[PDB]
Amino acid sequence: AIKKYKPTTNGRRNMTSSDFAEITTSTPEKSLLQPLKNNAGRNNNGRITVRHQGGGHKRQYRVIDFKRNKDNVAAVVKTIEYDPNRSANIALVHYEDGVKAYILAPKGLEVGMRLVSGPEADIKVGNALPLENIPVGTVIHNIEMKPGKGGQLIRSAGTSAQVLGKEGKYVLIRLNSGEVRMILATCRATIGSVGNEQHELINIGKAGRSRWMRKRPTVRGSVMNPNDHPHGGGEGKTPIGRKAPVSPWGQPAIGYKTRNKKAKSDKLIVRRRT
Amino acid sequence: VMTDPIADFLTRIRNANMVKHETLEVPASKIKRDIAEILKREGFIRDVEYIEDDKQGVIRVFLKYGKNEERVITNLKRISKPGLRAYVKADEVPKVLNGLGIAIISTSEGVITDKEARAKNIGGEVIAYVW
Amino acid sequence: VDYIAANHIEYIDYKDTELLKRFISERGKILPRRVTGTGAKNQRKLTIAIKRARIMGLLPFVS
Amino acid sequence: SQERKNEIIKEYARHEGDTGSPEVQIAVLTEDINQLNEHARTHKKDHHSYRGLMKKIGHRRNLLAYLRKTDIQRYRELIQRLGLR
Amino acid sequence: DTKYEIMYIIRPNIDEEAKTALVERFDTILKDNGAEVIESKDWEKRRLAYEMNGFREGIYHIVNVTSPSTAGAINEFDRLAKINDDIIRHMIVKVE
RNA sequence: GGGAGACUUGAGUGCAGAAGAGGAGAGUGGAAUUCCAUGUGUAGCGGUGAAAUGCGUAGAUAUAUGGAGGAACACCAGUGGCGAAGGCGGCUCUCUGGUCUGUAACUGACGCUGAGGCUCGAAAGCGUGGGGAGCAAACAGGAUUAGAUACCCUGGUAGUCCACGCCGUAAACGAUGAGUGCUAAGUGUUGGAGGGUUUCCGCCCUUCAGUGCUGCAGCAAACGCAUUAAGCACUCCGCCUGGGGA
Ligand SMILES: [K+]
Ligand SMILES: [K+]
Ligand SMILES: [K+]
Ligand SMILES: [K+]
Ligand SMILES: [K+]
Ligand SMILES: [K+]
Ligand SMILES: [K+]
Ligand SMILES: [K+]
Ligand SMILES: [K+]
Ligand SMILES: [Mg+2]
Ligand SMILES: [Mg+2]
Ligand SMILES: [Mg+2]
Ligand SMILES: [Mg+2]
Ligand SMILES: [Mg+2]
Ligand SMILES: [Mg+2]
Ligand SMILES: [Mg+2]
Ligand SMILES: [Mg+2]
Ligand SMILES: [Mg+2]
Repeated sequence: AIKKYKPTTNGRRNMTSSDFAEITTSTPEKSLLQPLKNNAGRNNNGRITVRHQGGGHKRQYRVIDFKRNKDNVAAVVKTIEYDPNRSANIALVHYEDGVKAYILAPKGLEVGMRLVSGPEADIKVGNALPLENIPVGTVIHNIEMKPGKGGQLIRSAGTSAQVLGKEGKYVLIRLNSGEVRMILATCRATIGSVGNEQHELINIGKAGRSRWMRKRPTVRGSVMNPNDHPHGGGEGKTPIGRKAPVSPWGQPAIGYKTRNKKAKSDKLIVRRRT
Repeated sequence: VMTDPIADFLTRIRNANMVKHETLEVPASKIKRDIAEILKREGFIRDVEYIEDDKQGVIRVFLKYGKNEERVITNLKRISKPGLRAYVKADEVPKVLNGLGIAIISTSEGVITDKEARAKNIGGEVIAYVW
Repeated sequence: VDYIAANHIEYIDYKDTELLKRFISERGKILPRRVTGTGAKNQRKLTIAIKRARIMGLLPFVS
Repeated sequence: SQERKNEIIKEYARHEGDTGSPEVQIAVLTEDINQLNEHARTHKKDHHSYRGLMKKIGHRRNLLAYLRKTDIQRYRELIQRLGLR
Repeated sequence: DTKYEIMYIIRPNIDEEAKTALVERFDTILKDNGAEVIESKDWEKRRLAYEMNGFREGIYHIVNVTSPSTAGAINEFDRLAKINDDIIRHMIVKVE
């Protein structure tokens, strides 16, 4: 659940966090841990390509099995663990043959659940099936766009998608964004919705916490200089003072669509949203 | 629940007299028997009788109506109530309608009328007025 | 006369379309008990049975 | 459940056939209260059933008060057996 | 225990072998979830009072079962019947 | 009144039965509206007292077939049922409260009321997060009018729906606190119980608990109430003391 801190200090005032009750252990699997360096939004050229990133707490990557392609044996859910790299929690599961792995934690997952993958798997939380075998109306997550590539859609905390129907070699899916689109029927997905549904309600509370979470301060364009931002310059506070608000590189900010107009996927996108 | 069985008995008699019923029946008790016998000997009620059952007994009262079916009992009033007990000293014994009625009183000499109570020069608890 | 009591049946199967038909009109509407001669208890039981039959497709909802 | 009720009655009967008594009634009501507490914790919005729960609690309190007024030793023994306060 | 009647409609196009396998599978589910199937029988192939999932005919099959109320046999049957394609519709009702 | 006893009518338990939109949880079914898509098809559709706004040749309205989604549950349906009240109406299952009728095995007054407290409490409203078909404050336009910040018409946001948590107010009304006992009848209806017939159905009598109407005694200022008292009585609680100010 969400625990709200008493206003002992102005920094602590109005702050809330997660009690991490669902978390069972704080010992990550050494075998599945991999090193990660903080790129701080800088590419191989060393240029800052994405602003407002850098600093923060060191993290280790937990290899998540988004593919869920080990259909032979079931996996016993051993622990629900905190993952610094993603909003949702992860789950350490042991395969009966002795292979240990991580998966995204679906809502309602419990330690001891015996999860299965493959066309014959039952329609239960945590199981993985090809979309063709998932009955209409089912709630799913961890949907893979290309067969064998591994789940890509619906992976953030609390997200979910709904199966709406079949057509040809495609399955109709409503994604968390509300966009309705076709996805190749041979693609797999996990039954249920991503756990940690409460993540959105957390009130960060202070700047230092964002810094911990690796967000550097964001500067409004209206307070920069003319050569720095289109909104920069002017005496005192000023309005946008342009036909439309624009990004630092002149791209309009409000309402201007950026999706490629000749994108191939348009053929598969049935109804858009956002 | 019933809290004043004496007042209940008085009200039963009052209603039966009002509709001019010939008889009435009540759950029995020592105080009720005393009141019934007092009325019997004072001529307010034609007759009294008792039936033995397995709860508390029953007391049956045969009312008295004069020529032209005129009601002998004009009314009854409960004086001492559970909410407020009423006690009178010997001098304070009340006269009902200048004696045309009666006041049933419980005293250390037993349950008696106001006439008897003031003749003996003792007070008590004024159970009821009858007239 | 209450047909249910007359036939002396205390159980009303929702499958007995034969029985349920005499208690609905054309258009499939349920008849008032004042019209069908039946009592309140049997009327309620018939209502439940007919609704279940409608749900299971044994009786039509309309027409 | 009737079987559970009967077994409790047999356990707490003051004597053969003692269906009604402070001990028997209080024990049965305590078991009912526990079960209904579980039910309420499952369905916190079941105010209508919670009212019946409160009525049971009140009746059990009245019976306990009567038992204490009557025989304090039996009252103490009963509360010790049933784990009450 | 409590007695339930489960009546469900099998899509008319089902093959005989498929129907037999389906009936056995669902009765097995009921048995495995701690419920005693006192009977299961194909009732009738009938016309529906209205179209259901594009069909106007259906095979009504009746399963009389008993179980403790707490037992999940009824819930599991409901879940799997809803998921399944062969069963157009189903209804479970307490009986005497 | 206190103490020591006994008793079963009050009260409760036991045993055998009855009905119910009682409550909560999770599902599910059809009608219909709206929208989306595709045919057919041509000039209106819509609406008023009359109009206009509006929608429509970018092909509407209509009509046919589908799809999505929200909300409420036609017929049954009834001063019918249930709940302390608010209120509860599609169907299914899980949990669950209460009520009533028998019997008389059990306890043996264990009961009533109940300030202060605690709980629930229509609609609107508030917070977080969802949902959002129809309706609809605000708002916009068109009419009306002297004016029309309205009635009327065309749209339409919050809200109306869900989960959680606040709010705790209503002509929250039977404008009638609860408990108990007594006092003509007549006639409906709901759930039982018993008996006398009746081949069963059913018909008659009795009786219990609700719900209605009519109507004695009595009460009332009158209106009217009248075994569901506003009559006759007792216990406890709440509340009133001219109108305004308030
Ligand atoms: K702060
Ligand atoms: K995290
Ligand atoms: K900023
Ligand atoms: K500036
Ligand atoms: K199905
Ligand atoms: K019940
Ligand atoms: K709201
Ligand atoms: K009646
Ligand atoms: K004054
Ligand atoms: Mg940024
Ligand atoms: Mg500057
Ligand atoms: Mg510039
Ligand atoms: Mg500028
Ligand atoms: Mg300036
Ligand atoms: Mg509301
Ligand atoms: Mg309007
Ligand atoms: Mg008020
Ligand atoms: Mg009556």
